[PDB]
Amino acid sequence: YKKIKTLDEFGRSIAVGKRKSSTAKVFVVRGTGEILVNGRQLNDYFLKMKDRESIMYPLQVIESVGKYNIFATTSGGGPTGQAESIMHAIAKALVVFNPLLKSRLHKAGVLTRDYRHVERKKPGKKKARKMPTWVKR
Amino acid sequence: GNPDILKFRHLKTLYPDIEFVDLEEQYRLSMVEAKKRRGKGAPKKMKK
Amino acid sequence: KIKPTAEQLAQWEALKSVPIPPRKNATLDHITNMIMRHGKKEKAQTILSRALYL
Amino acid sequence: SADLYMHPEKWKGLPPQRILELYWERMARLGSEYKPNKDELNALLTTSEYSNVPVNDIKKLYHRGEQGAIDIKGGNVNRDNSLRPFMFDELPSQAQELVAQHREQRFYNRLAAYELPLLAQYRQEYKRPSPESHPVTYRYTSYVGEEHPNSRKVVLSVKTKELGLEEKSLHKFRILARSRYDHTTDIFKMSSDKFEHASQNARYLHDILQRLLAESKDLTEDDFSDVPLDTRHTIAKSLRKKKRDYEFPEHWKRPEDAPKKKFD
Amino acid sequence: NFRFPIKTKLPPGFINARILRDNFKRQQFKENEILVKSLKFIARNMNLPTKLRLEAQLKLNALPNYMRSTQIKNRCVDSGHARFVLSDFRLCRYQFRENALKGNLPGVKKGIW
Amino acid sequence: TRPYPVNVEAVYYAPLKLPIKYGDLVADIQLRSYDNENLDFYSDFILRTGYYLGIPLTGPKPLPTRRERWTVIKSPFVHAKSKENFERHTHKRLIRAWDTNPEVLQMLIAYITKHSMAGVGMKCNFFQRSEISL
Amino acid sequence: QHYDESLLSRYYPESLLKSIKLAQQTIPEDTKFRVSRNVEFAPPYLDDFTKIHPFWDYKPGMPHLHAQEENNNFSIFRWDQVQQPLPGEGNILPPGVSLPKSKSADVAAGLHKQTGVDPDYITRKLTMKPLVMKRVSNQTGKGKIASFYALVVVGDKNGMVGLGEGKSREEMSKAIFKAHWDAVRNLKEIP
Amino acid sequence: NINNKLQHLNNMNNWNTQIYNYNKNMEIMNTMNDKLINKLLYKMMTLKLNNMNINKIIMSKTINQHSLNKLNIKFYYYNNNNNNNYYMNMMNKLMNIMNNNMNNNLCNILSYYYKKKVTIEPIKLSYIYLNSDIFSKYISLNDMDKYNNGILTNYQRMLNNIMPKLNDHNISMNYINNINNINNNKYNNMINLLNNINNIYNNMTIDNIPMDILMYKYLVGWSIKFKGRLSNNNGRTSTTNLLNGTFNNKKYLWSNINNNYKLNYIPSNHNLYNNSNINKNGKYNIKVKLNFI
RNA sequence: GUUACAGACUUAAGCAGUGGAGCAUGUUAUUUAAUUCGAUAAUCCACGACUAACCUUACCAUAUUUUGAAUAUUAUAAUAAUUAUAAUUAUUAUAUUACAGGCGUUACAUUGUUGUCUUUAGUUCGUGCUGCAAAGUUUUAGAUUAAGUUCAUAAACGAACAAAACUCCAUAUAUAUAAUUUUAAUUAUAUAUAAUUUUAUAUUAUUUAAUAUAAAGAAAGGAAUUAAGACAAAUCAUAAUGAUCCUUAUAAUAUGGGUAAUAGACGUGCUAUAAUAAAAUGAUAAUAAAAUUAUAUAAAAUAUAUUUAAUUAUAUUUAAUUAA
Repeated sequence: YKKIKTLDEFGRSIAVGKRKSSTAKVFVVRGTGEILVNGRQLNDYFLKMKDRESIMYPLQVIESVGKYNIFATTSGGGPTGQAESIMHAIAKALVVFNPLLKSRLHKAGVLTRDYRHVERKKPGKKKARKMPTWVKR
Repeated sequence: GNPDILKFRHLKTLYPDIEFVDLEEQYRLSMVEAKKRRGKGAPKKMKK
Repeated sequence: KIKPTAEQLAQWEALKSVPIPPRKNATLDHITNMIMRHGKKEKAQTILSRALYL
Repeated sequence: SADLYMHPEKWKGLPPQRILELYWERMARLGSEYKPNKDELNALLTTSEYSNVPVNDIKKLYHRGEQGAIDIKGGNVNRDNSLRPFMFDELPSQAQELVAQHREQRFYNRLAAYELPLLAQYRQEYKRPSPESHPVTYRYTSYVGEEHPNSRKVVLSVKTKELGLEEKSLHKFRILARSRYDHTTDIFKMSSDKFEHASQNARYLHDILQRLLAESKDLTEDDFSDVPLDTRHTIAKSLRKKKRDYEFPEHWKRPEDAPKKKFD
Repeated sequence: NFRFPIKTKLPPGFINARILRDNFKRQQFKENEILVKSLKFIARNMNLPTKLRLEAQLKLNALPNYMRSTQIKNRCVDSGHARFVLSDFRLCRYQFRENALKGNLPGVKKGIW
Repeated sequence: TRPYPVNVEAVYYAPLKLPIKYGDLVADIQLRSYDNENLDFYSDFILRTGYYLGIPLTGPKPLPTRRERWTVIKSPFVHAKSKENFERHTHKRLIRAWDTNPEVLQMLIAYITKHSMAGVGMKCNFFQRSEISL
Repeated sequence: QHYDESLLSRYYPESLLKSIKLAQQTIPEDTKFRVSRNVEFAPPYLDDFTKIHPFWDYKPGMPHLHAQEENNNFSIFRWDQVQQPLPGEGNILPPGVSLPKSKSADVAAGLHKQTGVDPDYITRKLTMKPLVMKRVSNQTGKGKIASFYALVVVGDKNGMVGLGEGKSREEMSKAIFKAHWDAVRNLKEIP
Repeated sequence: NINNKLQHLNNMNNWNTQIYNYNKNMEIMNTMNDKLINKLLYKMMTLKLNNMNINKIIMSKTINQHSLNKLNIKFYYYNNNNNNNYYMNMMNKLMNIMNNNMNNNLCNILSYYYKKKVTIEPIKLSYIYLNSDIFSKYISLNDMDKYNNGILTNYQRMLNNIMPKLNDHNISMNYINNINNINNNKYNNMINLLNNINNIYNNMTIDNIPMDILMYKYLVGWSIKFKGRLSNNNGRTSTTNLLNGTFNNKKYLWSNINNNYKLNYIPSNHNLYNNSNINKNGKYNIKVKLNFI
């Protein structure tokens, strides 16, 4: 032989989605579906429509775009990576929400952190795996 | 050029009883002796 | 041992159906990215989009 | 005694254990100022019985010593034994370092059980000067075991209002302080790094602040009220600063949505 | 008399003829640096008359080579090498690797990160 | 059975801290080493030293580490197509001293020194207050 | 649990008691360990360090960092024997090991522990006389590898002979040792 | 569940010179003095007793331990009955020139080099095989001729014949079992209270724990190589390795403890050094590596 | 110009390029007083060099030095001195000798460390056994892995350096710390756990593996480590050392010169040849990580180039910071 996540005093779920290098902290709350990225309007922050679409996707896999107010706060990285981190956080704060439907949430992959990052400069190649010219004759 | 070391040897004005041996110096001396023996030492310096 | 509300269940059932929605369009993407060059994806997507607009 | 070795005569009437190492004290503390004595040798003769070494052999070690030991050996050499087969009980040098760390930890635990509580006592009730009545805070630089030149730097940070200048004088001080005064924080901060000892640098800042106070509290030459306060430095500084002035909307704050307290 | 114009102690540790030359310049410039600064301020302050200034610019040109730091090159204190000389350890592309890998340099090993 | 007279168990227990009545700082202790071990350890003895010294100390706030790096060739001659990177992380720990008195804080610094560790460096900026002219 | 001085005087050292008075004076009634996590500052064991243990604690009168004595009033005269011998009994004997022509002595011992042949016979009543000591070699791809074939006849000049061969790539004598082995192993009575 | 501070080595130990100085440029100067100091100390390992013998005191590389409070430069020393007692000999006198000799001694003059408290602390050893560096040293100095040509069979054998082929697997298993038993005992005592330190882990004291927890101690496998001009008849090289035992700790293979790397390039248990000495044939380098579990 | 496998940027794709131009380079050929020296297939050619005005520097011209950079000896005289100008020791000062020195030659005399086959999976050791022996077996009939990985069978039984694993960065969570003014709590670390993923069904096969499906989780990478041997590969210019060659010159110094010279040739880059692309401009300053700063960074402004202003480049004065 031989912790449970809950809403805050103001009844909202906050999650820190992480990608590239961003720590997109996101306050998701039950009020009618409006967005505020980093203290300004969504179309003003993310100019590329794809980033916006990506952000929406966690709310789009559920039928809850329009249901949840979202207050995102990003830092670090570039715009697409920031948008992706925001999207992720929505999936991490959705952890507190739809408990059973969270199975689908982790499925679509919205709760899978993207290790996809920047490789280091190999101490010999021009960049990482970009070998400089090799001669012969 | 921070000046403040005890160049190996240094050791013979303070600690007197102890008969120390500088190994590298001894080796050099032995080599010199060998050179002298086999005719391959070194011509004298013109004392000009 | 906490439970899923009907509100929640409704959807689990409700959503259960509708497939997970498409995050991308294939033809478009292959093509939008077969135009892209130096990680110049936005300039690339603009192109297809506008052409398709006309 | 500690200096008893210097008196080999006083080594008389000492237990074999005693003179024993005191002989050594002499040999350990007079590398070349060692002076031979009959009483010193007589002490060795008394320690001869115990240790079972002939009075002659010990006297020979007192004189010939190493040569005398070789004479007792009869020229006998130490058959090379250095390379001894694994026999356990040996303390590996790495393991010895681990023991040293353990002993160091014991010493630290000893300090925690003695130098911390026993050496210290009830904390002294601080005076605690009120900042409104006692501003003009001073910052001093010091490095332990380091001669870092920054140690000579002295920093004086005091809010212009804390000094107590009045409107006209308050504005003039800020105009005189210029970059040193940060309007966003309303604090006037300056540093001294021009003299060897920091003490001189501290006096320098005191004089500079006193000078500024005197000039600011006297608009006979110029009130400087017409002069607009320069904040360009703080504007650039604020650009460097990265803060979040946006908070979750209060209308978006919904307590009814938040779950109520759940009793256990 | 002394090989160098002015008598100098010998650099502790590894000694090299090139190191001796550099060390000689270091010792001389260290003391002359104050004079170097004084006279250069002289020559460069327009607020002065041309002659006083010129007299000075000239003396400088006359000042011996050892009275310069541009002439002092960073040289490995252990191997007497003036190429690829990191100044954090005052060593060189090899003695560093060697000392760092051997552990002679405390807190200096390999960037496995 | 023989218990653990406070001081005894105190070592086993976590360092006891104190209150900051007026939130008035006096000095800081940015211990720095290339090794985490002695740092956190020495730090505990400091945090402890203070409790008995009655000097409300804060936590060894872990300030960021410094990743100094240097790449060199790994050969004696030519053969540069292959190279190695070296690094020297400098760890840092902060033990701000809060409400206290102008003298006592000398001991913490003085005593903490007479029993220093190996590889740990201490810097103590003292923040004093007075009038607005002497 | 601050105890009473009398009982404290009955269980701990003496002139180290004032410290315990100052110990109970400051420390409070906190029972929450609230440790800083992996402090690793406190020792793995416990029993109060009131007593200095050799080896485990630093030598009482020895120059070491944290000597806390003075560079003068030390007490380490004579430096021949290890300053701190191991504690407890003394041996680190890995539990399972026993405190530990000569070429022939081993050749025999091994076979004694193995075949059962008596050691004495092999070391005193046999003579190994090498017959062929050549240097064969193999054409490994990793470079022509050499070796040392050796036929060393050992026998008691009474009525027992054995021809043993051998082979090594390191030393010829190493192969001869092996060959003594293969022969003492292959002794055969000669009518 | 945690590597006892005693078990894992300190990263400080990995660095030969242990010192940290906010005045970085200054610290460079500090270390510089250390190595040169090491050389001077080294040269002072020679001995004389009247054209009789030179008892080379073998010394480990200065483990300089600099820490504000004071300096604690330390090195392990090694050398070769009813006589050494009533008269101290060279080695003991060397201890004297270090710290025991009031002011005329070394540590004293040494202070004028580091502006702090210089305390030398040598450590004696009884097995030239205990310290990898020392091992190479003795082999590179005393032996010499005994191998200048071939490796005297018995000399080689004696070299291969030191530790009793300590079974690392068995040693690892016993050590691992001991750690589990100690943890289980503490766990049970804690549970007895979980349902004062006295009961917090009684039966665990300076006896069943302080030494059973020590890991590196048994020279499981040792390899010594004579590389360089060590052939009187062959000008060419003559690298001769003496691989013995194994070079892996099985404790890490199946236990919470995980192998750490000194200077993040060589495992802590693996210690190795080569003492380059010039033979009459030509300079050589004897690399000696010890697994030491 | 061999049957069959497998591996990787090896090839086929695909994208960006080199060869074509100008320039910057390193080199060959050549010149010169010298263009120091070394590498020259793959592993030389932005390579030793992480920076050549002088210095570095090694080279050439011109002058100049001879116990010189030491160590050890032989003597004379100035300097601190434990006492009290009464003994004395060292510093040396002048010299003498063996020498001190050499980037002089030999990497085909060596050390040390690298390169390539090489993330390749191989190479050995003790005992045992077969063959007279070289050798074979271990190091596997058969499957399987990325891997001499792993199972079974097996004259082999174990073991070793490797493989793998631990390791470092990085990722998920959790604890502790930060009085949230060093503020980045979306962080920084110290620690702990975590996965070399697992569970279940259905086809196949043969006692239980693969392919699909779902379901649980965050689950995903990079680095370091490149074995033995061989190429007598590279280094005697990182250092060090043998042997051999010079000591009034192949040793040391100052000034100037050279390494930057150019018919041609090569390699590597840079900048290029314009619209599925280039340039002004964007002050509620769209958005970063890593890194530096007591052999210092150098902010605001202030003056000019210039008329506004901004930008850009210099000059004046140094605020603050010696670093969350």
